[PDB]
Amino acid sequence: HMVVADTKSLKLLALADKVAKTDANVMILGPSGSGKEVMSRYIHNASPRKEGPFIAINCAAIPDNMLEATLFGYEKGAFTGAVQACPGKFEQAQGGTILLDEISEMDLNLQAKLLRVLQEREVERLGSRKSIKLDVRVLATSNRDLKQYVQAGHFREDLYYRLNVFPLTWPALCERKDDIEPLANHLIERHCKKLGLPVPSIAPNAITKLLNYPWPGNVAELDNVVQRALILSENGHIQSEHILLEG
Amino acid sequence: MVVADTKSLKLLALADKVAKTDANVMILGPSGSGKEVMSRYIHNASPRKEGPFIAINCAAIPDNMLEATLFGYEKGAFTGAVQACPGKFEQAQGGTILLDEISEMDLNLQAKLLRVLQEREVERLGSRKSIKLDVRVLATSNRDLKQYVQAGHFREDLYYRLNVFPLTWPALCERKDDIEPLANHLIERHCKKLGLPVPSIAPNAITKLLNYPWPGNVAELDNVVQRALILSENGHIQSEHILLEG
Amino acid sequence: MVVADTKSLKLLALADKVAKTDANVMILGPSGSGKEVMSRYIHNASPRKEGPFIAINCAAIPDNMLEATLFGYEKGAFTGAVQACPGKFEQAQGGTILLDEISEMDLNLQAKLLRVLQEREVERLGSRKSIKLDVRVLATSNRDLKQYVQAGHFREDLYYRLNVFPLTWPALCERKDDIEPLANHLIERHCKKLGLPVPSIAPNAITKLLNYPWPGNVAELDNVVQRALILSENGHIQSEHILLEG
Amino acid sequence: HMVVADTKSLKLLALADKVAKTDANVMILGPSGSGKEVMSRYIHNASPRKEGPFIAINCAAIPDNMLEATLFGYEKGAFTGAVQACPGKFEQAQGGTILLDEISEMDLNLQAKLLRVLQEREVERLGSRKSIKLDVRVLATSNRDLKQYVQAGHFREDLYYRLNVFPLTWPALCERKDDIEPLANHLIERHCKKLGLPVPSIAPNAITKLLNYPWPGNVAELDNVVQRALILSENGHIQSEHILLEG
Amino acid sequence: HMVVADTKSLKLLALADKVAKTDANVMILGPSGSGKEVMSRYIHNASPRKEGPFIAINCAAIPDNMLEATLFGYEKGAFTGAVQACPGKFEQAQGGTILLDEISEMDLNLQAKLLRVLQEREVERLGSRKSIKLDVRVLATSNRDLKQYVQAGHFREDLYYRLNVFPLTWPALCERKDDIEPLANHLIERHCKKLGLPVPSIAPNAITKLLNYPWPGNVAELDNVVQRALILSENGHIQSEHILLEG
Amino acid sequence: HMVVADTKSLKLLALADKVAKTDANVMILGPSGSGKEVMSRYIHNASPRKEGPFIAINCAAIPDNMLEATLFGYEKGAFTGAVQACPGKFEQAQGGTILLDEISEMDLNLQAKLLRVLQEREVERLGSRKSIKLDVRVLATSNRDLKQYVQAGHFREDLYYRLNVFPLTWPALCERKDDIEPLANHLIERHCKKLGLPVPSIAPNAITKLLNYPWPGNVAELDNVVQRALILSENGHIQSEHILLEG
Amino acid sequence: MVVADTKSLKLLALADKVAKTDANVMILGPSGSGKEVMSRYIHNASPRKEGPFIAINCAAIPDNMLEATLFGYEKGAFTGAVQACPGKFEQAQGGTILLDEISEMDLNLQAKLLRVLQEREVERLGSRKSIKLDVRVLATSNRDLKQYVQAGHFREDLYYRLNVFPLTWPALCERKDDIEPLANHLIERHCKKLGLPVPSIAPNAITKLLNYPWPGNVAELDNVVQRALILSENGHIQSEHILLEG
Repeated sequence: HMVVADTKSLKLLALADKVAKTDANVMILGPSGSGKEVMSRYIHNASPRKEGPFIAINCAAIPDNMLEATLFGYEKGAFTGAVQACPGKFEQAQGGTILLDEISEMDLNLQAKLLRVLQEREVERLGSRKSIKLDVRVLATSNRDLKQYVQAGHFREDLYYRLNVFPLTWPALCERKDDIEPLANHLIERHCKKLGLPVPSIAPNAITKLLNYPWPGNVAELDNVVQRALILSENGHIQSEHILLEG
Repeated sequence: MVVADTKSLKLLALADKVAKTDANVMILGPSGSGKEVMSRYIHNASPRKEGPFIAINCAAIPDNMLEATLFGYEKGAFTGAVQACPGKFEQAQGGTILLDEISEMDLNLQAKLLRVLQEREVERLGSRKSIKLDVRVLATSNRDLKQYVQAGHFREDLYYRLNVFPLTWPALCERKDDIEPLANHLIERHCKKLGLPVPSIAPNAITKLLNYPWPGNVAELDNVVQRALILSENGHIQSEHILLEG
Repeated sequence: MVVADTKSLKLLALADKVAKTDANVMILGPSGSGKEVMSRYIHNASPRKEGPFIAINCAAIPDNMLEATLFGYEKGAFTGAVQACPGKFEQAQGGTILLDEISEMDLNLQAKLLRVLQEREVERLGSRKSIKLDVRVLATSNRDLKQYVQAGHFREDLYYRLNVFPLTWPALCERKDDIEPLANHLIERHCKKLGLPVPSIAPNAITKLLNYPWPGNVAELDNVVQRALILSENGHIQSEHILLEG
Repeated sequence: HMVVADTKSLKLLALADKVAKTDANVMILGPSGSGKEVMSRYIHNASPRKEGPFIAINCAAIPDNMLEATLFGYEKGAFTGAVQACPGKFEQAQGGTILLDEISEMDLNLQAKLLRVLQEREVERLGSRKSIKLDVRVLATSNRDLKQYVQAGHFREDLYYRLNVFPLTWPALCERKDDIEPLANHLIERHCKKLGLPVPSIAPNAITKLLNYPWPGNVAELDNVVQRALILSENGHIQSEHILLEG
Repeated sequence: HMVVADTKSLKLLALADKVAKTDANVMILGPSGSGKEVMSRYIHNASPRKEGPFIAINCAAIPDNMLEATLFGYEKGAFTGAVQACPGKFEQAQGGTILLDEISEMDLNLQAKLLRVLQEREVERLGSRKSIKLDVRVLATSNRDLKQYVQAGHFREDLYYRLNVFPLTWPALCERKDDIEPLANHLIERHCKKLGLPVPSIAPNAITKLLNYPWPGNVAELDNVVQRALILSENGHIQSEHILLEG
Repeated sequence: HMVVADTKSLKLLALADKVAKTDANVMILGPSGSGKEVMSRYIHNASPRKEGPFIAINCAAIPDNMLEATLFGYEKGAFTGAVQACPGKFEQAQGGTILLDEISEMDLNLQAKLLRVLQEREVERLGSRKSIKLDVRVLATSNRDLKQYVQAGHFREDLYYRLNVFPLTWPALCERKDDIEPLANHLIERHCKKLGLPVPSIAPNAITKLLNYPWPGNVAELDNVVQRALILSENGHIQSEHILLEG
Repeated sequence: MVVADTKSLKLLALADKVAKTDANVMILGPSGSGKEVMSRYIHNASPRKEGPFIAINCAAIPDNMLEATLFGYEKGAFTGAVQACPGKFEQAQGGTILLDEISEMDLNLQAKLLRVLQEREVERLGSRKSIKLDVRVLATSNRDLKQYVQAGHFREDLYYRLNVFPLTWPALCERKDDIEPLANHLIERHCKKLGLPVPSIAPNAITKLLNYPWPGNVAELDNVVQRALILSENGHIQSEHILLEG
C-alpha cells in the first residue's frame, strides 16, 4: 500500500483518512501514475466499505473504443460486435468502490451519461431501457487541471463540481523527495519477493544519486531504474554504477 | 426556496403573480439548481399545484435523445426505437413541464416546440396522430435569448412566445444576503440525506463565504460546504474548514 | 379588421380592389401575424368567401416537410411516407390558400410552384396524376423579393407572376395610430379566452406604448400587453405595468 | 399571336418568315420572356409543318432534374423513380416542331446527347437501346451569348454551330419602344376577354407614362403593370395613376 | 470525299497516299473538324482495306461515360446498366479500319487498355477474360499537341510514340484559303441535294468576302454561313449581302 | 538479341554476362525503353535458367489496378471481379526468370509483399493463405533514381538493397551514339522482314542526320523516324530527305 | 554473432546480464538484421533457450494484418477472416517473442499491447476468451521512443514498460572493428547457401570497406559484398571489386 515519509505526503494521507470514512467522491489530481490507485485502495480499505468490491477502470487505456461499453455494460446487439450481454463496471462495484482513472478522457457525451449515474444513483446498460439501482462509491483521477478543462469546454462544469468535492493533489516525485528512498527499497523488495531472492542492501552514493534526480517519469521511471540496477547488480548490493538515469 | 436578499424577494413576488396565471415563464441567469427549484415554487403556487411536474434538461440528454424524449416516439421511428414511449409533454398532462436550458434546441426542434405551443397539441416521432395537450410551460436559459435570436440560432417568433414574463435569477454575488441561508440549507439537506446531525456555521466562516465572488454559484457553494463538513468531521464548520480556491 | 392609421386604411381600401378579382396578392412588410388577418380580409371580401381558406407557413414546417405538405404525397413517395396525403392546394379547392413566408422555398420548390400557377394543376409527390385546381393564391414575404431574385435565391419568372398586386404592410412604428386600437384588441381577446373581464389602458400607459419603436412589431406588443396584465393582476394597466426593453 | 409595330421588330418577323419556309434550326436570342415562344409558334404556323404538333419545354423550369428524362423519355426502371415507360418530348413533336426554351441550361453531357439526336435524327429513351426515327424541326432560345458560353467551356462548340445557323435576337422592350403600346393593348384585351368584360380605353398620359419606362422586366413586367392598372381602374378607363411602376 | 485545291492540302493528300498503302497508324492533327474523318476515309479507300469495314468513334462525344464500353464492348453485367452483351468498335472494324477521333480525351487508364490492344493485336470486352484476335488498322486524331500533353502527364509517352509514326497536321481553314471556294461550293451542293433543291452558285463579291474572313470555327462555321446564306437568298445565287459573318 | 557497338554499351554486356552466370537480382536503370527487356531476355538466355520460362510484366501498363492481382494471382472471389482462380506471374515464371518492368510503380504495400516473396522464396495468391514454393530469378527495371525514391519515402530501403545488388544503368541513346546506326539498320531490317521486302540501304547523309539528333524519345523515337522514312521512301533507298526529326 | 569491436562486446556483456532474467529488452539503433541476431542471442542465453522464438516485423506486414497476426483472430472477426488463427503470442508460448520496429504500432494497438504485458494474457480478434501467456518480450525501434512519446505518437505508460533495459545497437561506422568479421561472415553464409567455396578479402579491400560511412549499414554491406563476389567471379575479393558510391 501507501509507503511515504515526506511531510506533505503524510498530510495528504491524513486527509485521505478523513474522506475515507465518508461517501464523498474523491478526485486524485497530479501527474499520472499508479500511486493514485494505491491511494484509491487505501481509501477503500479505510472506508466503511472495506469488505465491498474494489473495481478499477482506466479511461485512457481501453482499446477499440469500448470505454462506454465497459462502464455501463451492454445487451446483446447494443452495437456492432456486441455478441453477448455484459454487466458494466458499475454493476461489478455494487456495495463497494469504483475507480474512474484518468476521467478527463471521457467525451462530453460520456460525461453526460456519467452525470446521470451520479445524480440518479442508477445505471442502464447500452441497448437497455431498464435501470439498475446502484450503491457505489465513486473515485476518479486526472493528470490535468479539470477546472481549465471545463473552461476549454472539454468537460462539463456540473460534473466537475460533483467530482471535486474533495480533491487530493498527489504531487510529482521531485516535490516529495523524502518518499524516494522508502519507495525505492519497496520496489527492490517486492521484486525480490517475486523470485524468492533475498533483498539486497542499497549503497549511500546510490541513494544520493537517486535523490538528486528530478524524476520526470515519477514512480514509473523509478521502478525502471531500480529494476535495471537489480539486473546490473544481479540482485546483489546495488551501487552508484548500477544506477543509470537519463544523465 | 431559501432566499433573504431584497432583490430576491422581489423576484419571488413576481413569481407569485405569474404562478396564478398560465403564462410561459422564462427564468434567465447563470445555470444552476435554483432555476429548477424556482420553477417548482411557481408550480406549488399555481392553480395546477396538485398536477404533475415534469423536468427535462436539454443540455444533459445523452445520445441526441432530446427530441425523442420531449415528443416521444412510436416503435421504429428511428434506428434504436425498439418500443413505444410517451413524450415528456404527455407526462406533464394537466400540470407543468420545465424546459431546462432551452437554448440547446436546434432550429428544427424549435419549429416543433412552436407548433406545440400554438396548437396546444403534440405528436410522437413516427406518428401522425396528435395528442391534445393541457400543459403549462416553463423554461430556462443561461444565454441572452434576444442576442441568440439575432445570432440566427433561435426563432424570433418562438422567443416572444416564451419571453412574456422573464425572471432573471442572478449570480450568487449580486444577492449576497442569500448566501448564509443557502449554505445552512445545503448543509441541512445533505446531513439529513446521510442521517447526520446538522452543524452550525461559525461567524468567521460566514464572513469567509460572503466575501467570495462564487464564479460557480450554488453548485460551487454546495461543493465548499460538503468539503467543509468532511474537514469538520461533521462538527461545527469553522473558517479553517472552508477551502475556496488556494 | 382592427386599424385606424390613415396609411393602414388606404391599404385595406386597396385590399378591397383585388378582393373582387382572382389576382395573386403579395403581402410585404415585417414578418407578422397581421399579414394573415389581412389575407383573411381579402378572402372574406372575395367572391370565394364561402369557400375554404387554408394557410401554411413556409418557414415553420419542421422535418423539411414543406414540399410534402404543399403538393401532398402518395404512399412511399419518400422514406417516411407511410400513407397517402392530400396537399394544401387540394384542401383549398374553390377557395384561397395563403403561402406565408414564400421566400423560404428552395429554387426547386419554386419551379414546382410556378408549374402549379401556370397550368392550374397540381401533382402529389409520387404521383404522375394531375389534379385540376381552382385556387386563389396569396403569399407573403418579409424580404425584398426583387432583391432576392437578383441574389439568385428566387426565380424571376415566379417573382413577376406573384407581384401583380404587392401590398406592403408596414412596421408598427410607421402606423402608430394602429397601436392603441391594437393594444386594446390584444387585451380583449386574451382576457376573453381566459374568461377574465377586460381592463382598459391608462393614458400614461398609452403614451408609453406610442413612444416605443417596437422592433418586434405586433408580436412584441402582445408580449408587453400580456406581461402588463400579469403585473396589473387583470386590473387597469398603468404606466408601471408596461415593461418594454428600453 | 405576335403584335409588333417597331421598324426593327418588323424586320425580325420578316426574317422569321424566311426560315419558317425552311427546316433550319432557329436560335432565338434575347432576354427571357413569353415573346420567345409566341414567335416560335409564329414560325411554326408559317412553316410547312403548320398542321404538325407544336411542343414546348423550358429547360430552366423542369423540377427534380427531369430535363434529360423529359426530352428523351425513359423505360420503366431507367432510374430510381421511373415507375413506368414514358415518351420523350421529341417523340411527341413528331412531324412537327419542338421548342428548347433556355437551352443554355443543359449540362455538357445532355448537350452531347442532343447533338447525336440532331446529327442522326434519332432518339433513344433512358434505359433503352432502341432508337426512334425522328422527323422533327428544332427551335431553341437563350438569354445568354452562346458563343461566350462556348468559349467559357460550358457549351459544346459543334452543337453551337448546328443551333446558330439562323439566330434571331428578340431585343429588350426598351430597344423597341414602338411595340409597347400595341403590346399593352393586347394584354388589356385578352384579360377582359377572359372575363367577358368590355375592353376599356387608355389615357394618353398613361401611354406616355408606359413608353418612357425602361422595362427591366420587359414583357413580363408590362403584363404586371397592365393587370394592376385594370384592378385599380376596376376594369375602367386606365389613367396616369393606375400605372404604378417604381415609386 | 476530299475536296481540296490548296497546294498545302494537296501535299498532305500526297503524303496520305503513301501511308494508305501501308498498315501504319496515322495521327491526324489540327483543329477539330469534320474535315479529318474525310481524310480518314480517303486513307481507308486508298488502303488495301478499301473493301473492309470503316468504323468511326468520337471520343469526345460519347455521352454517359460510355467511351470505354463502346470501344471495348461488354458482356452482360460488366457494369450497372449493362443489360446485354455488346461488341466493341474494334470488333466491328475487323479486317478494315477504325477511327479514334479526339483520342486525347482518353483518361490514363483507358489509354493503357488501348496500348495493350495495339501491342497484342487482340481485345477483350469489359467483364470478359476471353480475348478476341484482331486485324484492324488504326487511325486517330487530336486537336491538341499530343507531345505537350504527354509532358503534362495527361498522356502516356509509350502510346504517343506508337501513334505518332506518321503524323499528318490538317491545318486551319485560314492557313489554306485556296480550299475555301471549292469547299464552300461543296457545302452548298450537298445541302441543296439533301433537301431536293437546285444548287446555286456564289457571286464573286461574296467569294472574296469568304476568303478574307479568318474562320475561327473553320469548316463548321463555313457550313454555317453557307446554310444561312441559302436561307436569305431563298436558295438563290449567294450574294455578299447574304453572307453574314460574326465579326 | 543485343546489337550494340558503343564501347560503353559493350562494357555493360560484359557485366551482364557475369550476373547471368549467377542467380542475383539485376536492376536495369536508365530511360524507359524496350532495350531493357531485350537485356533481360539476354541475361535470361545467358543464365543457367536459359531453358526455363521468361515472364515479363510492366508495372506501369496494367490497367484497372490489376498489378497486384496479376503478380501474386488470386482465388475465386478475392476481390469484386475475381470470378475465377488465376495463377500469378511468379507461378508462370517457375524455374525461370521474371521481369518486373518499371518496379517503381509499386505502392508501398505491394513492395512489402514483394519483399516477403524475395525473402521466404514463397508466394501466395490474393484470397489464399496457402503458399507456393518459388524457384524464380528476379529482374527489374526503373526509369528513376531508386535511392532518391527511398529518401522520398516512396520505396522501402530494405527492398531497394535486395534489388540493387547488381545495378546496370542502360543509358540514353545520345550517350551512346555508336549504337544508333547499328540499331537503325536493325530496325530497317526486321521491319522489312515482316513484310517480305528486300532491305534497302541508308544514305551517308541520312546516317549523319541520325547521329546528330539528341533523341529525347530514345529507341522509341528512333523507330518512328525509321518507319516514317520507310513509308516516305516506299521501302526504297533512304535519303536524308526521308528522315524527319522533330525539327 | 560476429562482433569484435569493444563497443559491441560491452553490449553483448550487458545482454548476458539481462538474458538470465525475464526483463523486457529494448534494442535501439538503426534498422538492420543485427537486431534480430541479438534478440536471438539474448534468447539462446536466456533460461528459455529451448523455448520457442517468434519474430515479427511491425513495419513489414502487408494488408494491415499487424494487429491480426499478433493477437490472432476467430472466424469472421473481420472482412477477410475465413478461419481461426492463433496469434504470435500464442506461438511464442514458454519462449520469446520479438516485436520488431514496435514504433509502427498505432495508439490503439499499443493499448492492446499494454494490456497484454500487464495482465500476461491475450484474446484473439472477435474473441472474448483470454489465453494465459508465459512469454518473454523483446522489442526494437529505429526511433527515439522518448521523443516519440513527447510527439504524442507513443503511449508513455507502454514506453516505460519496455524501457527497463534499453540496449543501443549502433551504426556500422560506430563499430568499425565489426566490419571485417561481419564482411567475411556475409560472404560465408552467402556462398554456403549457394554451394560455393568461400573467398577471402584482400587487405586493400578491407581498408576500402572500413573507410566507408555505411549509411545503409549491414544491409548495404551485404549488398556491396554480394556485388563484389559477382565481379570477382566468386574469386578472392579485391578492392577493384568493391563498388560503393563512386
